[PDB]
Amino acid sequence: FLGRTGSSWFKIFLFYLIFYGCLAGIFIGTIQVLLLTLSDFEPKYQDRVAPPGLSHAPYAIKTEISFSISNPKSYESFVKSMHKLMDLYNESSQAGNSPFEDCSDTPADYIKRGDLDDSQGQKKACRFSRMWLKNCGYAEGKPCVVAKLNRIIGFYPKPLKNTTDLPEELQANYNQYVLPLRCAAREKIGSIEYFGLGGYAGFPLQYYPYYGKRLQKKYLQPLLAIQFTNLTQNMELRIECKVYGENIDYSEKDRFRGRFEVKIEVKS
Amino acid sequence: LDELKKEVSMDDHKLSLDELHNKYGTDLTRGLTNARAKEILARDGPNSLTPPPTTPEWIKFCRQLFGGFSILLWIGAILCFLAYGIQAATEDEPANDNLYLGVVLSTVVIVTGCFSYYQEAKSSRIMDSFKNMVPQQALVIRDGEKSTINAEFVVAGDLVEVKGGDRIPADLRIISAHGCKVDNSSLTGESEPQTRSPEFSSENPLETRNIAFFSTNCVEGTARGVVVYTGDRTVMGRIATLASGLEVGRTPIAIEIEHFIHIITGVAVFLGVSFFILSLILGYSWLEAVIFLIGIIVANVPEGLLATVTVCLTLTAKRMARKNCLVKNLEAVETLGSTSTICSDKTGTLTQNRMTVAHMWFDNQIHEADTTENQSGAAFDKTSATWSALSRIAALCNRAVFQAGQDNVPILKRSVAGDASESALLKCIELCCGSVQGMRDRNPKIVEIPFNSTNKYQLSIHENEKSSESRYLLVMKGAPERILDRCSTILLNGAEEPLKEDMKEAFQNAYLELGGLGERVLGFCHFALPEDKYNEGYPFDADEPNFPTTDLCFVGLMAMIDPPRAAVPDAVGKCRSAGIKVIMVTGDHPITAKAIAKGVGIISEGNETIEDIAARLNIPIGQVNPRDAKACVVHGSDLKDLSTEVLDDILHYHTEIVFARTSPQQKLIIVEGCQRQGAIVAVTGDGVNDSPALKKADIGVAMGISGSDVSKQAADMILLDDNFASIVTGVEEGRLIFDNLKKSIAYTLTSNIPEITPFLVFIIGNVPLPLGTVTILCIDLGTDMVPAISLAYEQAESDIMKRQPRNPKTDKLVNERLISMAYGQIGMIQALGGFFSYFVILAENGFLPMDLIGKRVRWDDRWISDVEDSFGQQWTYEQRKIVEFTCHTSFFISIVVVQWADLIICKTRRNSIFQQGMKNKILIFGLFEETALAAFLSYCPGTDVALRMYPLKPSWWFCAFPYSLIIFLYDEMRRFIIRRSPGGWVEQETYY
Amino acid sequence: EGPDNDERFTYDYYRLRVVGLIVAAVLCVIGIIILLAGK
Ligand SMILES: *[C@@H]1O[C@H](CO)[C@@H](O[C@@H]2O[C@H](CO)[C@@H](O)[C@H](O)[C@H]2NC(C)=O)[C@H](O)[C@H]1NC(C)=O
Ligand SMILES: CC(C)CCC[C@@H](C)[C@H]1CC[C@H]2[C@@H]3CC=C4C[C@@H](O)CC[C@]4(C)[C@H]3CC[C@]12C
Ligand SMILES: *[C@@H]1O[C@H](CO)[C@@H](O)[C@H](O)[C@H]1NC(C)=O
Ligand SMILES: [K+]
Ligand SMILES: [Mg+2]
Ligand SMILES: [Tl+]
Ligand SMILES: [Tl+]
Repeated sequence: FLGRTGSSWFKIFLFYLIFYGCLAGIFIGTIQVLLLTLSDFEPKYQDRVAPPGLSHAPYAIKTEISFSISNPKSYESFVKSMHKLMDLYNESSQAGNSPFEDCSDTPADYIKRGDLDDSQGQKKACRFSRMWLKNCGYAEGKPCVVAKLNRIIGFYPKPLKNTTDLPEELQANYNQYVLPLRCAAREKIGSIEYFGLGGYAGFPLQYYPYYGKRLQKKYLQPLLAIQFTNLTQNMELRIECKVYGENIDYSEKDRFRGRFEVKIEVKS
Repeated sequence: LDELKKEVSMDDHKLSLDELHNKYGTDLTRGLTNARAKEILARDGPNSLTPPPTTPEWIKFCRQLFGGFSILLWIGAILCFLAYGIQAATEDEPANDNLYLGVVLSTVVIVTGCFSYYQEAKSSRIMDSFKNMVPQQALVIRDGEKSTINAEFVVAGDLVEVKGGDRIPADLRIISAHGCKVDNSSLTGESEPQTRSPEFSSENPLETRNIAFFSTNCVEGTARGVVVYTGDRTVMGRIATLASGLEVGRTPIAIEIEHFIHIITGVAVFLGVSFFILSLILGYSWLEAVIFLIGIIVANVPEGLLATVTVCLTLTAKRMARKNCLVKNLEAVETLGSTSTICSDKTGTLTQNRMTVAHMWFDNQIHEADTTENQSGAAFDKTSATWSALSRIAALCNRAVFQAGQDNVPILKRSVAGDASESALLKCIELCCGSVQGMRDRNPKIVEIPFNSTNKYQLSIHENEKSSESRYLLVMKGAPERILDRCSTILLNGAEEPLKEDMKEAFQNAYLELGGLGERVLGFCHFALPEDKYNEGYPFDADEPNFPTTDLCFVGLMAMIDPPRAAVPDAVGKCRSAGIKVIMVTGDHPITAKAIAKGVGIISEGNETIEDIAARLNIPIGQVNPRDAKACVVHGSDLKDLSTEVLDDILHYHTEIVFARTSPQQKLIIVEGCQRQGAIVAVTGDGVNDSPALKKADIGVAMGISGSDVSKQAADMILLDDNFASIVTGVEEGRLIFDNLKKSIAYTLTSNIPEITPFLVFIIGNVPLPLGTVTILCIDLGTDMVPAISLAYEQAESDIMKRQPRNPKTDKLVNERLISMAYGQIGMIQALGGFFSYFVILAENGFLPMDLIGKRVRWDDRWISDVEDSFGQQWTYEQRKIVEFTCHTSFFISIVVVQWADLIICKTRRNSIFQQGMKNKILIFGLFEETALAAFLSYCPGTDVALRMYPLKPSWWFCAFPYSLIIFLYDEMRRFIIRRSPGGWVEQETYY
Repeated sequence: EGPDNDERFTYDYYRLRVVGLIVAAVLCVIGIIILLAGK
């Protein structure tokens, strides 16, 4: 033929069949032992998610949400993702004492449901009403963005203490139980309005620590609705929403490390 | 074009002096007119040689920039700029990826260009050396007056004059001469002075006395002649053009390189476009379809391989430089290993090029002297009183002297003023009797008759050094038979005795044997003149026989020859044991050529020519079956009337071939004949008459000390110490480097698979990219470099000089067996070890292997800063990318770790590491430096930006260890099978 | 620890780099030693 005879062509096939078969069987074996060394409830390493990311619902083309108020299908793209998220926070999804629980309607302290063990059933998560998100189809004019803190197993988000000076200096400082979120731009051509649990501009600490998908399915993380009823129009406004805390940090590279990058433009 | 120049020349030495003048419109006495000479100048053109048109270095450099790998790397470099252009227009990408990768790849092509350019070097100044043989000026007779003119202004027809010490300015017809002798070594390779006279003495113009040639010099006397040829039209000017004009051609090693380039280029374009369409079918945007292709290019092309080859060659050439063997062309480092036939000059190559005493006949006994340079033999006789009598004649009846200031150099190597035979005798006595000058001071010469054409003897009368005598001793030497007709007694073991027919017959026997050995034989005799008949003041007349020259006492015979170099016989046998055929090709006479052939082992004992059979059986040569003769001796005059097909039959039908009295073109023809049969041929030589053959040879080797400038220009290799044993070393080195290149190539190729497979699974699996493009270049250009080179220092696995020369048609540098092992077996194991570490990194950070399938879409999505892992955690864009790049880093390090084992297994093709050992210090160096480089690239701060290399956790380093070990075991088991059964299965499938 | 389990999300990449570079250097020196056993 090309290389060899039929007899040789066969033998080279019988070899590579057994050979690659063995190699596949060995590869799988090493994957088995790897998995055997891992927990079902907690990942081996967590230093790469460490400082929590802050992500929002409006799917930004490039950290930007520009549209026209005087146009219907101009914002119907951002309403798709906005709906996708809030559709999960339905009351019909949170039914019965299992696996949900009614928690303080005001920001409270942490809740420990034991260890990362299966020695108990599904760890009961705090309910969250999308109805706590006042004012927010969504904002056809002047968007109503929804913030979110990335989930990390066993992470206890710790707010800053009012020992020294603060950006939003001491205003509504629920020091003990709220992780604040203050959006900014100089360039003050807007109108910041925050909505959340208990009416505070933060995340209620009663939703922590997260026990993971395996030990807490259907779990709901707290949301923080933000509305920009800015009196300006037809210009790119670089708005940055920042979260503050002891366990919260940022990076010049990762522009989502505990903060937002939104470029709103109501070009109408 | 040069087929005309490969033919024997035609001449006009047969014409009379007068007749020759009519042909050139010339005067025998007055010479040409100033006007007629200038007319002929413009007519024929200058008496000069024009160098052939060369290829500029520009075109030579750029021709390498387009050879398979460079072509693919160019397509990659441009395709980078393509994707970059498409980006800069569509979505403003502030990145530098495609732009920089395009710059990097273009640089890789340029630098790789320098390496191949360095390897494909051609240092040739043939025509320049020939031009150096034309004198600046010549002496001509014009308008009846002699004047010096620019030799280029010399034309056919003018009257030229030459004298001892000057170069022949052009081909001349001798019309007048006085004691003129010439050095025709340019045409023959033999430096013994040849007389020139107006008389025609041979039909063959290269042998007649009435022609003098350009490229030769007058050694003594004076001559006048008419110019018959000028410039390019001279006999050796044509040889110049032939030699300078000959197409170089591709070396065996070069052909091998191009061959695997085709193979690897083939699989590259195959998988390249095979997966380019496979991606579009899967619905991949052309934006991405090209990005994958660039990666495929980089994965398939072994970027550092061609440069490795060059370095391995260079390092092998450095070792040979250290044995006095200079390599002018890097590729010639290997040709000697692939050589199946050596065509060797005799004089100054196989031989020392110096008349040396070989045997002596005295006391009715043949004695042998030591002919070797360094005198590696033993003594023959010292005791016999006869010896001292013969020794005295050899010293006394001798007019040769050592040049001043030689006392530093060895006797046999020092320059001597005199003819070759007298120098030989001088050096013979000086060696075994001490200072000859002393013997010539103790015995003052009073009268002598120098060797005469008519007398055929030379005699001398000396004052006997003996005090009790202080009388007159007569000594003489000459033609053995002439000396015999002048002897009455023979000095036997001390005492004289009558010359009976018995001893006279033993003389003839001794004389015939020595002459049969191709040796020049001389007779020696002396006579103690009677005291009473010769007073202390008796005057001797040299002009008229004033003393007896008959009834003298015969002392002995001495024989001499230009002997082989000490190492030559043994080197010839070694070449022949390695299955190399050795042919002699010489301008010298057949009797001498044949005798040295037997001396060095070109013709082995018992082997006969058709002429030998005929003489032994006493039958006509036509009655001899030529197939009964394995040896042959072909004279150039017969070679001339043979067609190439008939020359091919001679080459095919004889194992032991001697081509004697060959012209320079004839040497070229014999070389071409050998090549025509498909053989790789080496030429060894030292003369300008070797230049065409040396050029045409696959490899020409010139002698460094004895070699002429031309020969060393025509060669690929120079033996700087004239050590013929270096050929044996050269062939051995050549074979070793050929095997080691295979090892180094397999090693380099093996790591291509773990660079290809990640890109494929990236498409078919939709997982995050396991390894990057930049990461690949860190391997092929970084870590693999020193290890790959180090394989050039591997010792032989067996006695390589015991095997036959490779068949260049069947035995390739890269074959299917190499690809099967490198691509199908070892590289495949390396790929898995890479993937394993990849799955380990991701799974330990929260992305278990199961959830990875079909995630790249969301993984690469720059706007999704919340991808969910297996544990329910959310990752930003840059966070998961850090893990991904950490995966690139550990995959990279996995390659290094699996290349550890590969380096050790590529060490040997057959033998076990437990047999060959670990005595390669460069290889071990490679292991340490490779690992140092990898660690540095991972842990050095800032490398995460320039190369996207991230720090690895200690446990990460050990992921591929079990795969590295399986490689070592697998290959060790496999080679154990090879050795345990030379049959073929494992052998014919995987044995590189 | 409980709410004070910050060490769980921390890794000393600084020490690892220091050690990694020490090792790389020493492997580089060791290599020179073995190579220079004859040049
Ligand atoms: C989650 O809540 C949303 C609230 O808008 C539900 O949307 C309803 O969709 C139905 C049918 O398309 C409409 O008739 C209603 O007007 C919507 N709102 C309400 C309050 O009922 C959505 O269907 C819910 N999703 C799930 C899975 O239950
Ligand atoms: C990534 C995976 C799926 C690709 C696997 C490719 C396999 C099938 C390839 C890789 C190397 C290949 C072999 C390389 C060498 C030879 C020897 C030659 O004389 C005949 C073909 C043969 C035997 C090839 C057959 C196919 C082969 C085994
Ligand atoms: C939000 O909606 C409420 C009614 O639910 C209305 O009273 C109020 O004006 C709205 N706020 C703004 C800022 O438009
Ligand atoms: K050559
Ligand atoms: Mg010679
Ligand atoms: Tl490569
Ligand atoms: Tl490679």
